[PDB]
Amino acid sequence: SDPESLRWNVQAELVHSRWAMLGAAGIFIPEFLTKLGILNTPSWYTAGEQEYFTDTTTLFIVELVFIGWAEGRRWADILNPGCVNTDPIFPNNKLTGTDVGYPGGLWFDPLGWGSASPQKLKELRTKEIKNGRLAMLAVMGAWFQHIYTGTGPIDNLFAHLADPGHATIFAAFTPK
Amino acid sequence: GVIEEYLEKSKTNKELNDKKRLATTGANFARAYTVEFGSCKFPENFTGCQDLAKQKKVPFLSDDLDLECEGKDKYKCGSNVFWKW
Amino acid sequence: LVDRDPIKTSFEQWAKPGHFSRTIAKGPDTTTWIWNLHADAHDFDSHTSDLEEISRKVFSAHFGQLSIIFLWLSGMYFHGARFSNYEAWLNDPTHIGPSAQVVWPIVGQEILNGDVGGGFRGIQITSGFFQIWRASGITSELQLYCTAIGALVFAGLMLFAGWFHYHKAAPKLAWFQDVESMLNHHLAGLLGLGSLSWARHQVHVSLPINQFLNAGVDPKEIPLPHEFILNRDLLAQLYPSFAEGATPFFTLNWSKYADFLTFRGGLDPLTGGLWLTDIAHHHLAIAILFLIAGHMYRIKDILEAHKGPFTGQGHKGLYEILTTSWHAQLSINLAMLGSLTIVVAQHMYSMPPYPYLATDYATQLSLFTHHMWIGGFLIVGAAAHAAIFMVRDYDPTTRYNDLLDRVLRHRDAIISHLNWVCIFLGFHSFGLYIHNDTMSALGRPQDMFSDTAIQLQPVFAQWIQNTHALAPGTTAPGATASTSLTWGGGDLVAVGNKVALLPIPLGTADFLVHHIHAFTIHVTVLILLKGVLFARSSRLIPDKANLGFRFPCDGPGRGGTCQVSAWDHVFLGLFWMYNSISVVIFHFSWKMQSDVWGTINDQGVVTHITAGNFAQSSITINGWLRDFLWAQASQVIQSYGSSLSAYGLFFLGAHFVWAFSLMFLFSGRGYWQELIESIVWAHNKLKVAPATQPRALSIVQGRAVGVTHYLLGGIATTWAFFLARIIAVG
Amino acid sequence: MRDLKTYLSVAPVVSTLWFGALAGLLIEINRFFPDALIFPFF
Amino acid sequence: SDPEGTGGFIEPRWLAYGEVINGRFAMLGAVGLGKVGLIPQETALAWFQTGVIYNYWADNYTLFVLEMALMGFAEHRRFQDWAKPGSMGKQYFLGLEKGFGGSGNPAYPGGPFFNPLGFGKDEKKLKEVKNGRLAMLAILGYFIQGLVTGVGPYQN
Ligand code: CLA
Ligand code: CLA
Ligand SMILES: CC1=C(/C=C/C(C)=C/C=C/C(C)=C/C=C/C=C(C)/C=C/C=C(C)/C=C/C2=C(C)CCCC2(C)C)C(C)(C)CCC1
Ligand SMILES: CC1=C(/C=C/C(C)=C/C=C\C(C)=C\C=C\C=C(C)/C=C/C=C(C)/C=C/C2=C(C)CCCC2(C)C)C(C)(C)CCC1
Ligand SMILES: CCCCCCCCCCCCO[C@H]1O[C@H](CO)[C@@H](O[C@H]2O[C@H](CO)[C@@H](O)[C@H](O)[C@H]2O)[C@H](O)[C@H]1O
Ligand SMILES: CCCCCCCCCCCCO[C@H]1O[C@H](CO)[C@@H](O[C@H]2O[C@H](CO)[C@@H](O)[C@H](O)[C@H]2O)[C@H](O)[C@H]1O
Ligand SMILES: CC1=C(C/C=C(\C)CCC[C@H](C)CCC[C@@H](C)CCCC(C)C)C(=O)c2ccccc2C1=O
Repeated sequence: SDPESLRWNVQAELVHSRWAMLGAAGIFIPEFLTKLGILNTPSWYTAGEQEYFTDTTTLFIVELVFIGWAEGRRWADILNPGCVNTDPIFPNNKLTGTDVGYPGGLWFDPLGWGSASPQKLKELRTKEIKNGRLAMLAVMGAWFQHIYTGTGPIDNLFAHLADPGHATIFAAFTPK
Repeated sequence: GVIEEYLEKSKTNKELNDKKRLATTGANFARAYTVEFGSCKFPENFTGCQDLAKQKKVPFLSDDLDLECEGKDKYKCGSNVFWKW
Repeated sequence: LVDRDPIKTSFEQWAKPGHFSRTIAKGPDTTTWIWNLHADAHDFDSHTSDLEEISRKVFSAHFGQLSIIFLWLSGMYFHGARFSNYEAWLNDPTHIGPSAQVVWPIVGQEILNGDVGGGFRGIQITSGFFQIWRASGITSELQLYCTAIGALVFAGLMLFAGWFHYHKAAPKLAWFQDVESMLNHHLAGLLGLGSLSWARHQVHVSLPINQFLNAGVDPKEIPLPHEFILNRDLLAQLYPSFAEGATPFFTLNWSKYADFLTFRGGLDPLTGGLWLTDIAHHHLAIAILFLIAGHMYRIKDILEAHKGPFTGQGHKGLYEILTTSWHAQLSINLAMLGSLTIVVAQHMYSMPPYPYLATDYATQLSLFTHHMWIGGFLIVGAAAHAAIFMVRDYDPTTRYNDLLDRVLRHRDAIISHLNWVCIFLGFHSFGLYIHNDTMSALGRPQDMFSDTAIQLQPVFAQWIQNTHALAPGTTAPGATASTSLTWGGGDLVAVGNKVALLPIPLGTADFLVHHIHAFTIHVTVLILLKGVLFARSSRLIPDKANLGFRFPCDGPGRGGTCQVSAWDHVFLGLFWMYNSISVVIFHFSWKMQSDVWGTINDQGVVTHITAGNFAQSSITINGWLRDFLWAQASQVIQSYGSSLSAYGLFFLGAHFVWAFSLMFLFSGRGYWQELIESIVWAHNKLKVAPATQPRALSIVQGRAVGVTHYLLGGIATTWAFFLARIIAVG
Repeated sequence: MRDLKTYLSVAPVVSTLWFGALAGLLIEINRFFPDALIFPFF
Repeated sequence: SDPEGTGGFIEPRWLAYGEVINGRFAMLGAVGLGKVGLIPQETALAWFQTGVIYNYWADNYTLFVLEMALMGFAEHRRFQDWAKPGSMGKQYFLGLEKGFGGSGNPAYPGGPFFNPLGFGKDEKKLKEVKNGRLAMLAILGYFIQGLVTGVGPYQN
C-alpha cells in the first residue's frame, strides 16, 4: 500500500542533489580530458619548488575559508526572508511565507512580475542533463570504486584471500 | 611524490606484453590450435601412436566421434561379449 | 477512531494522542501509560472484541521469533567459524578449552580473554557447538560461514512470511477454526521428515567422517567436501551396498552382516559420546512413527466417547472451545513443552548424545541448568495462561457443565488435599536435616540419620537401578552394558584425561534431597493450582472476576483481601520455583563432582573432584555451606585479575541486583508518591517538572519489578558461582 | 529546511542512538588518551 | 504507485502453464549440449568419475549470469511497454514515405498470419501443446541421475 516518503524537507533534498551532482561535474571532464595523457609529460616544480611543500593541510583551511563563506552564505540565502518565530507556513520555518521577505524595503527583488523568477521559458537546458547528471554521477562515482579497489598489490591486509588470478586498475579499456 | 625524468624516459611496457605469438591460451592447446590428428584413410586405431590408445574402440571412445555408426558395432549391452573374463 | 475510518485513509496515523481503553490516554498527561503498553501490549481484551484477527497476528509474531533464532546463531555459527577455536580444537580435542568469542582490547577489557586455545586468547564457552559440531564432517571455517548465511537466508524470508501475513491483506477464521488436520502434517512429515531427513545426513556423511576421525589426522587429510554420493566406495567401510538385499524384506542372507545400526548401548572409548551408530537407527525408528502417526485422521469423536461414573460428561465436548481458546491451548503446551525440556536435562548428563561431553564437564551442566530453568520458567507460565483462560476468553458461558464445571464443583477440596501433603512433607522433608544440626551440634551420631547411623546399612543397591543395567534377561537383546552407563551394574572404563561416567550409587543423602524436591515441587503447584482454580470467583470474593486476573488486590476489607487474584499466584509461584530449580541445580553438581566427575590415573584410582565429601556431610545443611557455598565459591572470590573474572566481577552486581529487589518487593506505593512530590515540589521552584504527571509504580508493576529482579539477581549469581568452578580444576 | 524557532520531532528511543554513539564517541576519547586519572591541558 | 501484482486464486499457472512453455522448450535442448556441469575447475575433475570417455572442451564463462540479469530486462519491458498507447515506433525523423510495418503485433507466421491461400496438401487444445512437454521436462530431470550403477536395469 506503500510508504509515504514525500518528506518534506524535501524540495530541498533535490537542490542538495544538484550540489552533489553539478560538483560531481568537475571531476569527470577534467580528470579525464586527463590530458588523454598527454603528448607528455607533467612536472610540478614551481611553487612547491622547494618551499617545504605547499598545502598538506594548510591548503585545506584556505579551501574551506574560501568555501565556508560560500557554502555558508549560501543557502543562508538561496532565499529565506521573514525569519521569525511563532506559528507555521511549514517550509519548515515558512517565515518568508507570506511576506516575501520584504514589502517595500528595497529591490530585494529580481525581475518583472512581483516575483523571483527568471521565468517561464526553460525547463529546457538543464533539467535533463543536470538531473541526468544526478544519474550520471552516481554510476560514474560508482565507477570510481570499481576503478581502484583490489589495490593491485600493495595491500591484501587480512586474508582469507583467495585472489590472484590478476590485478586491478584504471588506465581505461577493458580486457574482455 | 616528486619527479626526476620522465614519468618515464621510455614509457610503459611489458605489463601486458604479449604481442607476436600473443599466445598462451590460443594455442595453448597448440596441440589444439589445429587439432590435426589421425589418418585419412581409415583403417583403425587413430588414437595414434600419439595420442594413444584404442582402449575400447570403434564406437568407444571415439566419442570424440569415432565416426559414422558403422554397420557397427552397435554398443548396446549384450555385446560387448562382456570380456571380463 | 476515526483518525480517519474506514474508506479513505491510506494515510497512516502517527499523532494525536494515542490509544487505549476508551477514555483513552487522556489527552492530559501521564507516566503510567508509558509503563502500560509495554506490559499488556498484547493482552487481547482490547484491539477487538472479536477474535477475528488475533490468531491472524500470533502467526506473524511467531514468524519473527523463528527468524531471530536464525539471526541468532547465524551469529552463533559465525562467531563459531571465524574466531575459530574449532579448527584448532578438533584435531586437538581434550586439550583445548574452547572459545568462539573475543573482546577487542579497550580500557580494562581484556583481563577477560585468556589463553583458551590452539594458541589464541579467548573467552571460554559453555554451550557446545564444537559438539553439536563434531557431527559436521567436512570441516573448515568459511563453511560454517555458509551454514551461517544459510541461516540469514532463512530469515528475511522466514521473516517476510510475517509481512506475508497480518500486514498483507491476509487470512480468516476457518483456517485455524477448522483444525482438522494440523498435527496431521506436523508430526507426520517434519517431526518425521526431520529425524528422517536427519537420518539422511547422519550416516551419509557424519558417521563416516568421524568413524575415521576417532583416531586423529588433520582433517581433510580426511574429508573432501562433496565426495559423498553416487560414489560410494567409502560406505563400503562402515558397510555394504546392501550387496544383495532388496528394499529390506527377507529372502536375505547374512553369514556375517546386519546393516549399519547394530545398536550401541554404552559409550565410545576415546570419544565417549555413545555410539554414533545407534544415532541413525534411533532417528530412523522415530520418524516412521510420525511418518505413520500423523496420518490420523480428519474430531470430538474420540474425546466424546468414554465416560465413567466419577469420570466426566464434560470429557465430551471437552471443548468445542478448545479449537478457539488459544490462551488455553498455549497454557497446555507450556506444561508440556516446559515439562518436556527438563526431561532433556537428565537423559543428557546420564547419557551424552554428542562426542566429547562429560570429560567436558562444564560444557554440559551449564546445559543441564539452562535446560532446567526453562523446564520450569515455562511451567509456572503454563499455569498463568490457564488462569488467563479460567478468567477470560470466550464471550459467554457456553462451555457448560463438564469435567471442569466438575473439577471446580470440588475446589476447596482438590486443594484441601495437597496442602496437608506439603506440611507432611517439609516436616518429613526439611526439619529432617535440622535434626542433624540440632543433634550433631549437640553431637551424638549414634542417632543422626547419617548414611551410616540410622539403619539402612551399606547397600543402596537394589531398586530399579540394579534391574535396569543388568538389562538383558530380556526380550532385551542388546549391547554390552546399559541404556545409561551410570546405572549400578558394570564397567570401570570410561575416558582419557578423566572420568566421564560411572555408577553414582546413592543410598541415603540421595534419599532426602530426592524428598525435598517432592515438597518443593508440591507447594509449588499448590499456589498455582489453587491460583488458577480460584481464578474467577472465590469464597472471599464472588465479585472477583470483574476487571481482572491482575487487579492489585480487591481492598483493605475482609481482613486482608490483598494477594488473591492469580497474576500474584503466578507471582508467589515463581518465587518458589526459583528455589525448585535453584536447589535442583545445587543437587546435581554437588553430586556429579563429589562423585563421578573424576580423574583416571594409573591403575584407575578414581579421584573425585571431591573425594566423596557428600558421604556424611550434605545431610547437615551446613555441610551445604561448609562443603558447598563456602568450599566451592572460593574460586569465585579468588577469580580476580584473570580471564574469567567477569564472573567474580558479575557475582557482586546481580548479587547486588537481587539485594535491590527486596526494595521493590517489600514496600508501599503511595509512599514513593508521598516522596515523589517532595521531589515534584523542589522541581517546580526552579520551574522544571509538571508536564507528564510523574507517578509512582502501578501497585502490581511494583511487584513486576520485584520478582523479575529477584530472579535475574538471585540467578546469575550462580551462573557466575558456577562458571568459575568447572573452568579451572573440574 | 529548518530555520528559526524549533523544528521536527523524533521517536521514543533515539536515546538508543544517543547512549549508543555520542556517549560511544568517548571511548573514542578514552583510547586517544588511552588513559586519565588527572589530565594535561590545551 | 507503491507496487501491484494482482493475484486471483490462480494467478499461478497462468504463469505456470507459462513457466512451462519456456521451461518446456528447455526440456527443449533436451527436446532438440547438455552439461555445464558444475563448479568449474574441471580443472582436473568430474562428478566423481563423470566424464571419462569434464565438460566441455567447454567455452562458456558464467558471464551469464551477467547475461541472465541483462536479458531479464527485455522480458519485463515487452510486458510494460505494451501497457501501451503507442508513439512507439518513431519512423523516419523527416519525411516522406514510410510504407513499412513488417506486419504485426506478431503472434505467429504472418505478422498478419498471411499467405492465406494454400494447401491442396499436406493432406490426410493448446494446454496439450503444454501438458506433454513437462512429460518432456521432468523426464531428463531424473535422467541426470538416471542410473542404478551398482547393478543396472533389473527389467533386463
Ligand atoms: C554462455 C552461454 C549459453 C548458454 C548456456 C545460454 C543460455 C541461455 N540463453 Mg543465451 N546466448 C549465448 C550463449 C548462451 N546462452 C550467446 C553467445 C548469445 C549471443 C547471441 C546469447 C544470446 C541470448 C539471447 C538474446 C537470449 C538468450 C537467452 C538464453 C536463455 C534462453 C532459454 C532458451 O532455451 O531459449 C531458446 C529456447 C526456446 C524454446 C526459444 C525458441 C526461439 C527460437 C526459435 C529462436 C532462435 C532460433 C533461430 C530460429 C535461429 C536463427 C539464427 C539466429 C540466431 C541468427 C538461456 C538460459 C534468452 C533469455 O533467456 O532471455 C531472458 C535470450 O535472451 N541468449
Ligand atoms: C508460549 C508463550 C508465551 C507467550 C506467547 C506469552 C504471551 C503473553 N503473555 Mg505470557 N508468560 C509466559 C509465556 C508466554 N506468554 C510464561 C512462561 C510466563 C511465566 C513467567 C508468562 C507469565 C505472564 C504474565 C504474568 C502475563 C503474561 C501476559 C502475556 C500476554 C502479554 C504479553 C506482553 O505484553 O509482553 C510482556 C513483556 C514485557 C512487558 C517485556 C518485559 C520483560 C522484562 C521482565 C525483562 C525480562 C528479564 C530479562 C533478563 C531482561 C533483559 C536483559 C536486560 C538486563 C538487559 C501475552 C498474550 C500478561 C497478560 O496480562 O495477559 C493478557 C501477564 O502479564 N504472561
Ligand atoms: C515435495 C517434495 C519433497 C519435499 C522436500 C522437502 C521440502 C523436504 C523436507 C525436509 C524437512 C522439512 C525437514 C525438516 C526437519 C526439521 C527438523 C530437523 C526440526 C528441527 C529443529 C531444531 C534443530 C530445533 C531445535 C531446538 C530445540 C530442541 C527446541 C528449541 C531450541 C532449538 C531451536 C535449538 C521431497 C523431498 C519428497 C522430494 C519431492 C518433492
Ligand atoms: C555512575 C553512573 C552510572 C552507574 C553505573 C553503576 C554503578 C552500575 C552498576 C550495575 C550493577 C552494580 C549491577 C548491574 C548488573 C546488571 C546485570 C546483571 C544486567 C544483565 C544481565 C544479563 C545479560 C543476564 C543474563 C543471564 C541470563 C541469560 C539469564 C539468567 C543468567 C544471566 C543473569 C547470566 C552509569 C555509568 C551507569 C550511568 C552514569 C552515572
Ligand atoms: C516571446 C519572446 C520572449 C519575451 C522577450 C521579448 C521582449 C518582450 C517583453 C518581455 C521582456 C521582459 O522584460 C520586460 O517585460 C515587459 C513586457 O510586458 C516590459 O514592458 C512592460 O512592463 C510591464 C509588464 O512587465 C507592463 O505593464 C508595461 O506596460 C510595459 O513597460 C518590461 O519593461 C520589461 O521588464
Ligand atoms: C572409591 C571407593 C571404592 C569402592 C568401589 C571399589 C570396588 C571396585 C574396585 C575398584 C573400582 C575401580 O575400577 C578400576 O579397577 C582397577 C583399579 O584397581 C583398574 O584396572 C584397570 O587397570 C589395569 C590395566 O590393564 C588392569 O588391572 C585392568 O585390566 C584394568 O581394568 C581400572 O581402571 C578400573 O576398571
Ligand atoms: C522504590 C519503589 C518505587 C519507586 C520506584 C520508581 C519511581 C522507579 C521508576 C524510576 C524510573 C524508571 C526513572 C525513569 C527516568 C528516566 C528514564 C528519564 C531520563 C531518561 C534517561 C536518558 C536517564 C515504587 O514506585 C514502588 C511501587 C510499588 C511497590 C514498591 C515500590 C518501590 O519499592
